Amino acid sequence: MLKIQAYFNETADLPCQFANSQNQSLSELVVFWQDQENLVLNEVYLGKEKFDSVHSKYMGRTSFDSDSWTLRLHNLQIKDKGLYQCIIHHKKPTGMIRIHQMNSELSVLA
Amino acid sequence: MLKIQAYFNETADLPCQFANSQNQSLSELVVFWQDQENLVLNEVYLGKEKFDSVHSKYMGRTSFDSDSWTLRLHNLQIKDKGLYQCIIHHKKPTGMIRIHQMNSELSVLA
Amino acid sequence: TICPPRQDYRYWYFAAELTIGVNYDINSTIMGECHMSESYIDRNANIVLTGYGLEINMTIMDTDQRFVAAAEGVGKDNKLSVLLFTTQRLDKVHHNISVTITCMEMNCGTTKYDSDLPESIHHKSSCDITINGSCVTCVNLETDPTKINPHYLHPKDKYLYRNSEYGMRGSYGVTFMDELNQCFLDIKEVSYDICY
Amino acid sequence: TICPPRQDYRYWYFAAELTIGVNYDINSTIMGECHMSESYIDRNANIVLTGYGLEINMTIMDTDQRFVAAAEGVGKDNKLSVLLFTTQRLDKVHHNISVTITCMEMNCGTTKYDSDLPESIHHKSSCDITINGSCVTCVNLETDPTKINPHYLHPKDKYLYRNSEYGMRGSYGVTFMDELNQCFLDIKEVSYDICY
Ligand SMILES: *[C@@H]1O[C@H](CO)[C@@H](O)[C@H](O)[C@H]1NC(C)=O
Ligand SMILES: *[C@@H]1O[C@H](CO)[C@@H](O)[C@H](O)[C@H]1NC(C)=O
Ligand SMILES: *[C@@H]1O[C@H](CO)[C@@H](O)[C@H](O)[C@H]1NC(C)=O
Ligand SMILES: *[C@@H]1O[C@H](CO)[C@@H](O)[C@H](O)[C@H]1NC(C)=O
Repeated sequence: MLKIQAYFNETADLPCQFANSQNQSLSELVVFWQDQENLVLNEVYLGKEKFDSVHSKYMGRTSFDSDSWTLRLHNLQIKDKGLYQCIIHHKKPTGMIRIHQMNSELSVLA
Repeated sequence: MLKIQAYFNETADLPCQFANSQNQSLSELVVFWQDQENLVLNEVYLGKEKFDSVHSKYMGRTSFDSDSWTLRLHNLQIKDKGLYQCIIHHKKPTGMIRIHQMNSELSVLA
Repeated sequence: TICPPRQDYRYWYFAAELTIGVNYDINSTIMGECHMSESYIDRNANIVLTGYGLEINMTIMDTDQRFVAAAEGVGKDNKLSVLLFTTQRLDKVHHNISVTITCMEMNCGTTKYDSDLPESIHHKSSCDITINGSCVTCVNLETDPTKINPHYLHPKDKYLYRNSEYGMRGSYGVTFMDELNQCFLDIKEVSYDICY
Repeated sequence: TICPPRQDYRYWYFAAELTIGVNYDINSTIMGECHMSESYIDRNANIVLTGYGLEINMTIMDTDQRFVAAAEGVGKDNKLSVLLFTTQRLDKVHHNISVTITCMEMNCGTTKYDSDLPESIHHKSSCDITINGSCVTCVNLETDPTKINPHYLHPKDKYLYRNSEYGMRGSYGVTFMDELNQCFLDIKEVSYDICY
């Protein structure tokens, strides 16, 4: 329900609008942003960024913001149009339960 | 039961003799006149003439009269001989019920 | 003239037709879908035939006729045409009719229509229609038809008759969508498998 | 709209899917392994289907739907995908769901998980998951899917519908291993033999 359009080779922002009804902290939650091929983009494991699986193409090009919960991606391409997802997990002692998911779509001038 | 004969390329009149036992108004009733191929000729939706489906050949050629409930058709042709029907519908909130139908036939000199 | 025979199976047929326009999806005839039950015992003719997704329950009051057989087919744009073959006509009195269409698949529900159709084509007979469900967009009933009722004129042994006097045909109709008059035409890919 | 028909076998289908990621070994579909039992009597829909090594017991509260059928297949990396076909949708209310996965071969045990999944994708419905045993590594449940649910679109006679409104889909998930999101993808060597 959130479509983003960007001018040619412009910068892109992917938010996923977590309500946070319980007022939890980033240290008890993990966040994944993934593309339509399921390859990961970025990860905040217990609050510290991890880059153990980001594909080289996405390495470094992405940045995170704490208060805004938004992923800032640079260097757009015509072939980078597609869908992206913000899968949020709550890391309880027993397991991880998915407590948020928000689909977004981005396209480029052609 | 009503056959109409007209001289070569003469004008034609199609009535359908609605008894109107309940003494209703044209605003609560709709009327269609159709040919033997099921293509519509004219339509009085809630009393206002509508021309959203009349085939171009019949556009403008037909005229309506209120008191007489008769359709006046101009520009007869040898190939326009056939059957015609006067379907009257009563547009209640629930739906439309057909409360009159009259078949007529017209032929031209040959 | 007074009596009908009350036989097992009739070699002599007649006609009366109707068509139901439903919104859920029907592709083609299934060759064995229909199943009908007929009765006359009460002095009133009756036939309940269950088919593609709805059961049609038709009854004629003061009839002197009994439904010999029926046929059912599906055409274009989700229409369902049922022909009904009655024994033989002894008199011209323009009977009343009662038809209930109950949706048994994909739109079940309680009653949504309980009015009567005036039929002022001659203004002598009235039909009462009751629809259970929401699987109806058009209903047309032609009594004493003059069209070519016979499907594959004619079955191997039976003989079939059809009215040819305009003064006896009647048309009852009710539509909920917009201007669907002449809800369907007979001679098409209609297969018309016998209703049993 | 009020009622469902309560028929024998349904020509009209729908969809809702889920996938269980188990650690013991499964190679390929066996063509006749699954066996399912359905019920509606209590006002709540229910389906218990026993398959490759676990029985899945799913229940929908205040449903107006009944599970017509199901299908089950096995993919790559020991995943088990079960599609569930329900009759038809009468309303949009976002029912709750209760699913219990009981391991019946190679890792039996007593209860190891009894929490509830919030599903804040819209944050209207909650699913309660109970797992007996240790033969689970991922659980995903997609309600009102928009993907291509139909396996071999479509079985010989049945008709199948699938939701196309994003506002109604829901996703419930729980994982014990590390970052197994999107636990499996549909169109693969998945055979999808009918579940009966
Ligand atoms: C058919 O309708 C009549 C009245 O219209 C009713 O008495 C009868 O029970 C109906 N038949 C069935 C099988 O429901
Ligand atoms: C009987 O003859 C009539 C006309 O010759 C024909 O319409 C009908 O099909 C025949 N029936 C049989 C059983 O031969
Ligand atoms: C399925 O689960 C329900 C409650 O979740 C339970 O009452 C029922 O007995 C279970 N069915 C079986 C076959 O165990
Ligand atoms: C019915 O037709 C639809 C579309 O034409 C098709 O998707 C479906 O498979 C058909 N079903 C049968 C039994 O022919």
